[PDB]
Order: sequence, then structure tokens, then C-alpha cells
Amino acid sequence: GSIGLTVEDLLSLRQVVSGNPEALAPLLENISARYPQLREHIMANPEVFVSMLLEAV
Amino acid sequence: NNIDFDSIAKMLLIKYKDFILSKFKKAAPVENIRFQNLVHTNQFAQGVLGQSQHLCTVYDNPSWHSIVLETLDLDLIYKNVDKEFAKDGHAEGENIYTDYLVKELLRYFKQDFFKWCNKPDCNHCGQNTSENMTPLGSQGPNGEESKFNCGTVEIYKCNRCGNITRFPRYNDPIKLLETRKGRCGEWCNLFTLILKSFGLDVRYVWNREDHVWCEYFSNFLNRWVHVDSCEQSFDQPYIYSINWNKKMSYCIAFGKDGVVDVSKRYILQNELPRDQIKEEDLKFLCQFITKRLRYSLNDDEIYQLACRDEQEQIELIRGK
Ligand SMILES: OC[C@H]1O[C@@](CO)(O[C@H]2O[C@H](CO)[C@@H](O)[C@H](O)[C@H]2O)[C@@H](O)[C@@H]1O
Ligand SMILES: OC[C@H]1O[C@@](CO)(O[C@H]2O[C@H](CO)[C@@H](O)[C@H](O)[C@H]2O)[C@@H](O)[C@@H]1O
Ligand SMILES: OC[C@H]1O[C@@](CO)(O[C@H]2O[C@H](CO)[C@@H](O)[C@H](O)[C@H]2O)[C@@H](O)[C@@H]1O
Ligand SMILES: [Zn+2]
Repeated sequence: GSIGLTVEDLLSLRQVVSGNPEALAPLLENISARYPQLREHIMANPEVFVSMLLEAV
Repeated sequence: NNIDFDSIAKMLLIKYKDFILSKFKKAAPVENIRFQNLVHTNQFAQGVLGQSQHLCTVYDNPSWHSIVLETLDLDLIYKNVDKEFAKDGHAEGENIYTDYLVKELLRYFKQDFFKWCNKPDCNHCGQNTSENMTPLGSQGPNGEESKFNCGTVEIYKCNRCGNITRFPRYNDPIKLLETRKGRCGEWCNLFTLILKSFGLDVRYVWNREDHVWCEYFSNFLNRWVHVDSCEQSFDQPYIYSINWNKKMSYCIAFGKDGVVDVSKRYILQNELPRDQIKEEDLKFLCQFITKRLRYSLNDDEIYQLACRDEQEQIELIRGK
């Protein structure tokens, strides 16, 4: 369902977004390298990737 | 595939900076009601609200800022900071200077400026005369001492001369500039301002179990730093919970830019029952006060801070 993102990653994520925007992509990448089901929703909806993220703040 | 992250990143950052700028936009009238009423439901909430209302401004009286700047010995202070800066000067040619400043203000206040008051020395008697004084009790302020901010005077009987010495507990930091004595309470209070007067970023952190100290934000290390003037301690948030083995329940910090629960920074062992408030009613509380505390600021100031906010939130919850 929902996002399905690791407590650790999700933390990690919202760390860089707030403190290292210059590296959001390669995180945002590998964080896909790692979640098959998400590789999906990026390829389909980039937008709806974004949503569930800030969402969790 | 070969999905484009760079673009998806950029696009996010923006949609984030937006959402952020909406959080701290607008007075929501739906919240205002919940806040209002929760303040009346729980008092520990009131506690912090009152504290926010005082601490969160109060120390921004350039009036005061001056007086302190006059009365402190800046000549000696900076003399020393430069002495120590020139010594090493830590890592990069950097903001490390302002640390050495605080660090120094620290020693200056201790081995120099302020004196510690356990039992007051007997005035009529000799100078160095704590020992032989028996606590008679405490009472309301005389009147010459309501002229400063004081609810309580502790009264002491001098067993050698048979004369009362009074030790009034003042909240007016300027008065604290005249008496140079105090326990922890006033010890912090003044020093909090002494820092604000050099215009650093400072919170006054309040532990529920009878202790207070201050956090100062270092741009060099760029995080808050636990400073306590009593112990002449620079960066050791543990101190209390481990060396002292304090039993802590709550730690809140109030600074002109936010009230934020910093418990996780300190209560890292010997943890108490946390409950005069639903654990996320508290969260709400702070966030609300800070929002309200920030209606003034423009649209970077506002984001740029909301960032340092998360940055810290994630240092706490990570507990590194
Ligand atoms: O330890 C807190 C306790 O001390 C009092 C004296 O009654 O005043 C001290 O604490 C204040 C904050 O609560 C400081 O700002 C002040 O400088 C210091 O004298 C009371 O306020 C409080 O009960
Ligand atoms: O320890 C609790 C209590 O002690 C105080 C004042 O009595 O600090 C004194 O005792 C400490 C031992 O815990 C010393 O390390 C300290 O330097 C001395 O002033 C307060 O800091 C605290 O409320
Ligand atoms: O006492 C002044 C100052 O010294 C430090 C180290 O800079 O360490 C002292 O205080 C500790 C408790 O707070 C003691 O355990 C230690 O033995 C003592 O040297 C700082 O902590 C303190 O502010
Ligand atoms: Zn005497």
C-alpha cells in the first residue's frame, strides 16, 4: 500500500531535502535501486512519487 | 528504463519548499481553537506557554544588551579569544571563532565574573563565611527588592554575630549584574542574556526537575550546542543524565525563534514517565507557538529556519 518506505531511508531522505538538496537525486536514485515496487511508480508517475514523501514529515 | 532523477529531484525540492512555506503561512482557525482549549485542559501546556511568553522575547532589550556590554570586560574577553584563536584555530578558516568566544565567555563568567551562592556569606561578619549560617526560612520580598524581579528571599542566621543575612532570589538579570551571586537559576538567566548580548542564537533550556542551562547555535558545527554556565561546560549534553545520573522527564528550549522539546538530546538514560500531556499534543504545542512566534519573518527566513528545524529533529530522533 501507501508509500512503503523504510523508517531509516525516509528519515535519511528528509534529512538531505532539508540540509543537502545538492544530493537529493543520487539518494532519490539508489532509494529506487532498492525498492522494485517504487521503481514502478517513478516510471509511471514521477508526481505521485513526490506526494507521499513530504506527506511524511 | 533509465528514469531521470535530477529532474525529479529539482521538482521535489520545489514542491517541498512550498509545502513548508504553507505550514508557517496562515493562522489556521481550526487549530487556534484546539490550542486555546488544550491550554486550559492541561497545565503543563500552560507551563510551556507561560515560559514561551516570557523567555522567548524578554532577552531582546537592546537597552539591556547595552548595559551588559558596558559592564562586562570585553577588552579582557576578546584579548583571550584572540589568544586562543591564534593558538590553533581548529579546522578550516571558518566560524570557529564564535565558539572560542562562547567558550571564553564561559570561563570569564565562572573564574571571574559571577560568584556561586549556596548559603549567602554573612555580610556583617567576615567575608568568606558560608559555613556557620543556619537557614531560618524564606519569605516575601522586602520592597526594595520587589523593585527587581523577586518572589522569594531566603533568610539566614549568622551563628557567630547573631545577624540575619538575606538572599533574595531575583529574576531581573540586570540586578543580577549588581549582586554577582546566585545558584543555578540566576546563574543561567544572566548568562543566557550575556550571550544574547553578543547576539548569538540562544535558547534557554528548562528541565522539569530543577535545572536550566542554555543552548547556543554554532554556525561552525551548525547545530545547537549545550552550554551550561554553572558547570563551565561547552558541549556535553550527557553530563546531567549520565555523570550526574539525573532523573529527567522533560527538556524544553525556548528561544526567540522557537520552542522545541529537546528531551531526546539530554534524557538519554534515567528516563522518567513523560505525561502531563499527550506525547503529540506537546508536539503540536511547540509547533504552534513557534508558528505564531514567526508571523513576522519573510519567506526565506521562514523556510531557512524550518530547515534548521528538520535538521535538528533528525539529529534528535537519530540520536547520533
Ligand atoms: O530554579 C527556578 C526558580 O528560581 C527562581 C527563584 O524563585 O528564579 C530563578 O529561576 C528563574 C527561572 O524560573 C530565572 O530566570 C531567575 O534568574 C532565577 O532567579 C524562580 O523563578 C523559580 O521558582
Ligand atoms: O548535583 C545536583 C546539584 O548540584 C549543584 C549545586 O548543589 O552543583 C554543585 O554540585 C555538583 C555535583 O552534582 C557539582 O558538580 C557542581 O559544580 C556544584 O556547583 C547544581 O549544579 C545541581 O542543581
Ligand atoms: O568544573 C568545570 C568544568 O570542567 C569540566 C571539564 O571541562 O569537568 C568537570 O565537571 C564534571 C561534572 O560536570 C566532573 O565530572 C569532572 O570531574 C570535572 O573536571 C566540565 O564538566 C565543567 O563544566
Ligand atoms: Zn555575622
